Amino acid sequence: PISPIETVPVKLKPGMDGPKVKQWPLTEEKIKALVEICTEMEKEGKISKIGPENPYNTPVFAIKKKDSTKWRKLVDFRELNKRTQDFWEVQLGIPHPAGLKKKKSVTVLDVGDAYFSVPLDEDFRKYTAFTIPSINNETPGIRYQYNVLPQGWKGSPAIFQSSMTKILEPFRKQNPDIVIYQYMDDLYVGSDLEIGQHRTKIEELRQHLLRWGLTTPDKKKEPPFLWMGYELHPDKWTVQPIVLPEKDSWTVNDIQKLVGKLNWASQIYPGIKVRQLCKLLRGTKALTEVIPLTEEAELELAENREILKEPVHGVYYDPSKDLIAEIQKQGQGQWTYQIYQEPFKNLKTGKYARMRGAHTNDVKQLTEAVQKITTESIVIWGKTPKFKLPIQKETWETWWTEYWQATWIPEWEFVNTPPLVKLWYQLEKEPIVGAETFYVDGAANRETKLGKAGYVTNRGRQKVVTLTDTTNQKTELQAIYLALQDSGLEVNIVTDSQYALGIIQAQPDQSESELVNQIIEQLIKKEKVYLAWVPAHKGIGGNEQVDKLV
Amino acid sequence: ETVPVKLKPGMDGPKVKQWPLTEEKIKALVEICTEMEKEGKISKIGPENPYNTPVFAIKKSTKWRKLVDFRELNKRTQDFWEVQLGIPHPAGLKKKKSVTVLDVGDAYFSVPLDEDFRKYTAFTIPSINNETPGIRYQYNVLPQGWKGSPAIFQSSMTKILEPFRKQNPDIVIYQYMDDLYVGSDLEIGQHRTKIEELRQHLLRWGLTYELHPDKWTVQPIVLPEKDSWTVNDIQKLVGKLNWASQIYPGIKVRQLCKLLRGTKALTEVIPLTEEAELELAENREILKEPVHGVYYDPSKDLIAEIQKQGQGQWTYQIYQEPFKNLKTGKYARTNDVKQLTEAVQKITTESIVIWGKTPKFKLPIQKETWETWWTEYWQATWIPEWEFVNTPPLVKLWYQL
Ligand SMILES: Cc1cc(C#N)cc(C)c1Oc1nc(Nc2ccc(C#N)cc2)nc(N)c1Br
Repeated sequence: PISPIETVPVKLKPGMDGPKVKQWPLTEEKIKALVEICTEMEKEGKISKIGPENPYNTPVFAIKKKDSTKWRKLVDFRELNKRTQDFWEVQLGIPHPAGLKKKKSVTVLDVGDAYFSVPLDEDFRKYTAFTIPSINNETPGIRYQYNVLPQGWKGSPAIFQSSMTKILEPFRKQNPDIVIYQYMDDLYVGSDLEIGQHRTKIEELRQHLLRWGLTTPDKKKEPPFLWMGYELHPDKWTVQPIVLPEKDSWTVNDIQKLVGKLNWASQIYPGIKVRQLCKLLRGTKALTEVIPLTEEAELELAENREILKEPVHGVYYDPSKDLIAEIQKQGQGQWTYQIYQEPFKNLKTGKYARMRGAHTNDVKQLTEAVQKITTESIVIWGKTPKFKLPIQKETWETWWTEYWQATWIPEWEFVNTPPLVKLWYQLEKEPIVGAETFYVDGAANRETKLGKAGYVTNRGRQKVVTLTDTTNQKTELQAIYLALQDSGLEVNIVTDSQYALGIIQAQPDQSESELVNQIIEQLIKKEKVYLAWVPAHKGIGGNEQVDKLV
Repeated sequence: ETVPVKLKPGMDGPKVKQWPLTEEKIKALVEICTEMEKEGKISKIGPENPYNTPVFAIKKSTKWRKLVDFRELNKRTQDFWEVQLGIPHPAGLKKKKSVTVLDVGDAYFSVPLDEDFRKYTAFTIPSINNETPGIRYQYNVLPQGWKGSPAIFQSSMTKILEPFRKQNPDIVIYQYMDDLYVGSDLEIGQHRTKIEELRQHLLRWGLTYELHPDKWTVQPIVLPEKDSWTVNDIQKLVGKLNWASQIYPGIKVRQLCKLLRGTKALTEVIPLTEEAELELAENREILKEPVHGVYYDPSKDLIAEIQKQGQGQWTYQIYQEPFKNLKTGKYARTNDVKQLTEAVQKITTESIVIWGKTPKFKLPIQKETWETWWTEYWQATWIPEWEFVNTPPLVKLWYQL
């Protein structure tokens, strides 16, 4: 059939004109297949034959379907497509299982010849004109244009989906207790009716579909339904079965695929880790290239295989209960979380591993994870969860106040699931009486990359060292590290590097810079550190005396 | 009869992704849009409209209100609302004893939008878990939030106000987006009485809080007065003046850092010099006044920087070229995001009164955090542009109170 629904108005991009490509001469047997196919399409209304006038044309080709001797009709709409207006995005975003509700009965209807069942804007049809060439091109070809959404044309998915949405409206409105998800040419229908009342509703749906031009193959499975990588059952869900190969040798390709499968399994299997495997993927190697698994990667692989052996499932969402989200520190930079409404029946799980910057601490990362989980929740359930976090209220509020960025997390509670997130050192807020004042300074030469880092103290100690192929910012870090390793448990440090000061007063407990990690271990060992800044070259006492020596 | 509206040449309409929304806000938007539809304000659109602009719901008062984020559209229509016709900003406004802000957004709902421009005002109501296609609309009437609407209603607005303006020549009324700003030097009771009077004119054409721009004074960089001074105290002092030197002509530091000689313990006390004593005195005299050499340039964007100072205190500066402060200030009186949100609306309001322009904000927060939450506390019908920055920790120190 061809749906009685109104057409969608379609135009070409504002500058442009319709396609005018010349038809390539075709093999005699492709011409023959094309005539057969087109004759059948033309009898169903899909296409109408035309004669110039119509000045447009787009090339048609024909391929033999697999080994099985059917021919398919290919049109190449490249040029019409480059010339066609943009459409709204079909529907960007697909449902997550953790967000679905339980259903007693589900059925999957697929729409026959979906695109060819929807009419094309009458005014636009001429631009779809194509030509079956005569044998060896010797006489004029047979010319058609589409009356329906062509396969391969830019507008088809969007217009089909909008048509189906308009056609589903009345049925959704008259049947609020039943639910229908649209995707491409499939319809996914679910209800809390018993098989009998439900099958009856399906038939009213099909009847309603067919009233509108859309056939749905008749009444010939049960759960589980395989859907978008998932396995859906009436009151639970899991990912579709994951199989991790056994191999003595892993190619870049094998490892990429394994990380993808593991990442996918991490939606419901708690505590999957991929850090060690992912480090293998670092660098510039060929897909076919074999990568020896390091020891940590080999253990991580094991740890995961241990998690994957027996199946796990998630449950569906009950709109009448709160969502609880719990987070644990896993590896380093690795965070894992579970979301449930009844402990501990997870609606789903997840990973967070992102690094924001070169230097961070656990408190900052935990907050970022909380932010990522909050957004995921808005999307999946339409509200934010109550959190349970391995951080003390006192720790959190000590960080939030003293830090210079604004932050905020929704309702949360401490939960004692070590490792607990802590601040590993605090910087003093006032100069320390009786602590040696180290005036530090670092400076590098621009074209030599040769630097000096050093200090003078009020107690008369002095020291300068040479550094090779360094930057100005590294030497300033070097100077501060120097002062930390040569001082007692209490020490005041005066620098002129806002760079160095920015990093350290942020209170990092982890960094990509080795130097910075050295400074950090050093900061944890101290009992008191006060860090101060002065303007350089402004002739400040201690500054322009360790600046003069460096 | 509608006014023809053109985009800026070479630019296509807005294509901005709809932010995810909570259940309650989506419900409120469906309700509202179902009503605006039945009234003809907006109509359902099909997939042949590719454009999109984000929408949100805000809580004014317990009543949901729809808010359309037209920042992209406004930016892509800018030629139209700024320099064809366009609305003069009165210098007198910032000088009045009292300015009252009146929402007149309802006025646009009664004016048709140019049929060929409607498609650019498309927006989408999303669904939870992406389970159904978003609900899609465009506008048939002048939309609240679009800078084109006041530009277009301008002519009608001065007809509505002519009687009242003629009868009270000392009152300044300025339109910006959805709001009317009304300023007088009357005593507060007489001022309020006149606002009521104005409300009554408004009411005949279909329209059913208080600022005191005088009480707006600079927040100077302040130099502490102190009993005694430590080396550390002097060094902070020198750095704050050093940086003020970047802004204020005449700042002097020389005979102050003379005190910081050799390498001294941070905690050691050092006596105050005749010389120095005069400097910070004269520097204070300087920091008290407006910056010599800095003037507003109307062809340039305003920028606002904000610093979190702690204990619910926030400092801000408004400039066009960094360090050339047109204005500095503070906001005070504990959710960080809520406070930042309030501060941004306050600063945006003053900026509207003073320059008839909204600043682009440099916000001291995480992009992702701001976006989740600002909706919860936002109460204005406009939205300024913003980016996200890490406050240079020293800048925070030099603006502390
Ligand atoms: C009906 C349906 C089937 C399949 C498919 N395939 C996939 C989707 C996205 C479906 O839509 C919905 N399904 C459910 N629950 C659900 C419950 C059990 C089973 C099973 N078994 C499947 C889906 N809740 C919704 N709100 C929507 Br909308």
